[PDB]
Amino acid sequence: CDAFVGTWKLVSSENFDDYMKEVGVGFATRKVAGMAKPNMIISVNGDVITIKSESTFKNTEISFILGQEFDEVTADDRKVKSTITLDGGVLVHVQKWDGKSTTIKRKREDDKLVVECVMKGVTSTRVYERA
Repeated sequence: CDAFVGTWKLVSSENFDDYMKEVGVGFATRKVAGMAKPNMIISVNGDVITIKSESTFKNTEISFILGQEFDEVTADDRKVKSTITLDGGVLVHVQKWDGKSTTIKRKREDDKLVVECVMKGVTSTRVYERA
């Protein structure tokens, strides 16, 4: 996961409002969350990977071991069960709650970190560059 390690800044966001709609995020949270230009800080210490997001909307931090389910309270306040695995270089993060599931994929592409958020038929692409 060393290629992911670093401080990253959001530079573009496509279809994020529609992704959040599909997830079930309410109007006011969608509007405020949609404006944010977060920094994502990724670090590794042994088997533990930490992903921190710092933004004007709200700060989050998750630490996890690959393949091992954990509790996550998301920025939009869902209480989800999360599992993150590595699939041929891509971090695959599945969140489950209320009989629903969404998948967030994080991958390195050129000098960018590309985040693909999928909820049923709706995909949002968020691109980060090194801070």
